[PDB]
Amino acid sequence: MSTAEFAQLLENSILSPDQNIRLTSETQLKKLSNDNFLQFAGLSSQVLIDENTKLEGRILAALTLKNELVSKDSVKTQQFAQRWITQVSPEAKNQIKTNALTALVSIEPRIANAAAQLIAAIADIELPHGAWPELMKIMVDNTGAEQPENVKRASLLALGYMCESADALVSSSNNILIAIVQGAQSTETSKAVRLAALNALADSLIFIKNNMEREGERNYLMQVVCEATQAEDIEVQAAAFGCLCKIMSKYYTFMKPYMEQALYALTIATMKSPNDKVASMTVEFWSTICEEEIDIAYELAQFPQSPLQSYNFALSSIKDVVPNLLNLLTRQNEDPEDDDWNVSMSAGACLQLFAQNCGNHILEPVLEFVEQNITADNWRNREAAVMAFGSIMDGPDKVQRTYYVHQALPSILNLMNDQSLQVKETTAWCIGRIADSVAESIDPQQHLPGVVQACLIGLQDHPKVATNCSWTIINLVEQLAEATPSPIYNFYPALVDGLIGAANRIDNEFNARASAFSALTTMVEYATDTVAETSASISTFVMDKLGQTMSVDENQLTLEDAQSLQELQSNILTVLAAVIRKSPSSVEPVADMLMGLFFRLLEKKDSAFIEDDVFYAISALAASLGKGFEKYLETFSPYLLKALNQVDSPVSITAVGFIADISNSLEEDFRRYSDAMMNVLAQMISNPNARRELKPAVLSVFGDIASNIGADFIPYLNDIMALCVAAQNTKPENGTLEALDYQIKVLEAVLDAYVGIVAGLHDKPEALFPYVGTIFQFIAQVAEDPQLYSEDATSRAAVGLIGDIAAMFPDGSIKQFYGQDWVIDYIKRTRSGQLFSQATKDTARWAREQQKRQLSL
Amino acid sequence: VQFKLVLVGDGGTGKTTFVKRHLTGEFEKKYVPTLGVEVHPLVFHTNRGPIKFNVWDTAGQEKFGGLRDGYYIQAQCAIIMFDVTSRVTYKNVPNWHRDLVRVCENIPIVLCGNKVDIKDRKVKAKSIVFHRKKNLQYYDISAKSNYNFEKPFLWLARKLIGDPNLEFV
Ligand SMILES: Nc1nc2c(ncn2[C@@H]2O[C@H](COP(=O)(O)OP(=O)(O)OP(=O)(O)O)[C@@H](O)[C@H]2O)c(=O)[nH]1
Ligand SMILES: [Mg+2]
Repeated sequence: MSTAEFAQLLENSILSPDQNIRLTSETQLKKLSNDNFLQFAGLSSQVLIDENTKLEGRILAALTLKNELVSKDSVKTQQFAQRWITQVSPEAKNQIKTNALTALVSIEPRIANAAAQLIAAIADIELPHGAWPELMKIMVDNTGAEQPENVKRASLLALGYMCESADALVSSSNNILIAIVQGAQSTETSKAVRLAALNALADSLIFIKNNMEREGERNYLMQVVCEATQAEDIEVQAAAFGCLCKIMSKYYTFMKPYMEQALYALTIATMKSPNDKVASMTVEFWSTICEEEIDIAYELAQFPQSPLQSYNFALSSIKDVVPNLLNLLTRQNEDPEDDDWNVSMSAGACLQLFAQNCGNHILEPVLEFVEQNITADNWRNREAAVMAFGSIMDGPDKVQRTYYVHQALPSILNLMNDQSLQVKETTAWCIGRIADSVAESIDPQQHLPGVVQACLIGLQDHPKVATNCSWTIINLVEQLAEATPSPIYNFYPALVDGLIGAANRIDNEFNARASAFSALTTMVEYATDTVAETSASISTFVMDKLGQTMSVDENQLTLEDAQSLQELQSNILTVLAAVIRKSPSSVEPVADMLMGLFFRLLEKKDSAFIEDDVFYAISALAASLGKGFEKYLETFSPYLLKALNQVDSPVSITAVGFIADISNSLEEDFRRYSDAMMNVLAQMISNPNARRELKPAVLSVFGDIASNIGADFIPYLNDIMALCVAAQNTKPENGTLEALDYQIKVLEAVLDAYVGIVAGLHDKPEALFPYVGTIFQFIAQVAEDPQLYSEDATSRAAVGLIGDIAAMFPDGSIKQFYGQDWVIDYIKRTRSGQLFSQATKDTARWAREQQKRQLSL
Repeated sequence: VQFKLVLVGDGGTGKTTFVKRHLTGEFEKKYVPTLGVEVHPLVFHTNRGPIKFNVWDTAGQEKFGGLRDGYYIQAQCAIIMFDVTSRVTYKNVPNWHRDLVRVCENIPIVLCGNKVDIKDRKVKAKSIVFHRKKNLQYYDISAKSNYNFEKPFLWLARKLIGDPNLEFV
């Protein structure tokens, strides 16, 4: 194959506007890789350095050869390693390598970058076997100061990648570290080279551990990275802080001296910087510090002997750092609806970490700030204050938080009347941070009313504000209703009323509508009898609303308009599902409404988005109505089969569940729908796409059906006996946790099936007769395996089968089973000790007596 | 005015679902692994005329990687998606970011935590800290409930066009 023809495939793979060309070209490249890897590799290396090929094709040449050399999968990596070693001729190896090194020094940086990636990939394969010994010297020599900017840059880059994926390299580590750090020191190297070095150091941090664990090398390295923080170039600073963060994460242990001697002072200074990017960089450093100190606290709690110890950098710095962080909270975006992440948001995150890490020690500086800005001229100050307060609602102990919440709440609640949108937005959030973390700090008689009033104001305000109030109401209802004398219900009508107002918003701008529906869902989740009239107002509202959305089907408006509508119908269904899973009392009277609406929903096109939700909702409604659901079963049947057949989806499992319930609520009348269900159920389990969870669900539902359906199950009896005989002889997939607990789940579901079958066929012994041996064989496994027999319920079932089966064959047709030793011995084990409850022992008595009659026939 | 957008993330996180919805309004229920990449143009009719994202919907499964980071060539922006229901899909976010920026030097990237409609999140807002470390934009998203449906594209369009006041409606 020509190098030019190969180059055209590569260009076509990503540059062709024709999708069929792209697919074809990628396919042709792939088979060339499989059939003649030697040639593929070689040609790839040539297009890389081919001046006639477009950038994209040359870059792609390097990357895809690399993707045939190294891999995320650990078996593929060994396969690829071996292929390169055995299939590529020594002549081609040198040819490829030489091309890569040339490409690495290209004046076009994106080519050198890709060449850097390919070089690293080849080094992963060859360096562990002491091959490509020339490489280190090349790589280090390209880092020489006299070398041109590009040659140094891509080489440092290549060194980075090389170390990062690494498995000479080790004995060359000093030379690497020096070469990397060299390229970053000296103010007067190129920005790009200095950048490339700092990033190469980052990628290499784990692989230079032994270097980092030497005062000499570590100090040098740390000198350079610290200097780089004080670069005039912003990106170089960002790279430097980037390394500092990683170093703090990786090598916290060694950081105290550098903190004490330099970093402590450098990072206080830069935290003040009037440039937001700079202050951001350094805030992150301190967040990292807090994160690693917080994780240390967890680690000591679970390993109190650990030789690791916190240096308390945060704690020691609160006097300097926290005030400077609080100062950065007043650098918000003027534009109330910017939402772009900035240094103030970074500062807030860092303060929360400071709270969580220093606990109570955070209180003094923050409360001094809050009290002093909570009613200041500037909105920025007012907002920073309520921000600050909410940021410390997690970390300090319950006593402190309660005390200061109690003290500051009147001022906070009062800020809902502010002219500033940002202040109100953050104020509403602050309320929810109080609720979510210290609900019992809000006395029901003297605080909770002021809170509710603040939320109801905010639901009528700008949508950004109303969104937060909804989430805050959710928090309130969650952390309050868990207290036995819950005072929230006293306010349910006021809250449900204001929430509906928000749910009736013209649109869902800034999620104010979707928020409100989520709140309504929660209000319903935590409803009690006391609040039925208001819980009923919810279902009445959303049913009306759902019907309303259905008036105009989607294929009338723009895509955009349809998706906004479908979001609203999804929002409504969340509430409607929760109402049915709590108080069907308020929708049983309009059962036809819901079903009417649900059937309409499932009728129309483009329903796939709600189908499962509606199915889940119907199921739960059906559970309530019991026999009351039969009048729908007809028209619901298509959708039930639709759901059962989706064996890869969880919806099939609740479909199995739905059958369990209607088979049990109806009984002998299920016979009318029995066959169509079973024709599907008998297939499901042997479908190559069936989930794991499906099998035991189905195995057990055969039990349900058989017991309710009786003689009508017989046509399917043999087919089901095959399925749970194969199942009972199935060993664990491996030896792990789930392996056996699933296998037991299967075995318990086989037991459900036989129990249900024996129950169902009480009147029809002739039909069961051929399977007595099969069942007694399963009972042998129960008697054998402790995971089965030691479970009280499983044994009582097993030993109950022994008895019930005997009661069906009073002519000695099966008496040969009752004379076996294991059976006499199994009945005996079940009447012994405590393990087995009284109910089990009394069933074992029944089985013992039935078994004695068999022998005396 | 058009831009190449590469969409990446662990398999089954909802990348194709997200895109197909934006494309046609259809919510795909079945999970069918993407084979290499599906390229589809998305147009948004903004207040400053139409903007077009040529979306490269890449495969998440190693088996079906295709050209893999070969698809990032010339990408002008990206979406990293993870599944909020699956801790491992967030654990791999840093890898997706790395493999991106090694090919696309300096581009705007949005991080999306999909499936927020599902009841019990396994990756709460507390754990989501990567946007913060690498100055990216993060959104909770749900390709099913259409939560923040248009946000990732709105943010990218603004940064790409360089106009903070760009609107979709
Ligand atoms: N509940 C819920 N399910 C979702 C959501 N988004 C996607 N899904 C489902 O998740 C599954 C994954 O869909 P895909 O889009 O094919 O996943 P993918 O990321 O494209 O996978 P790959 O092509 O292998 O990378 C599908 O079954 C979707 O129906 C969501 O927001 N909520
Ligand atoms: Mg896909």
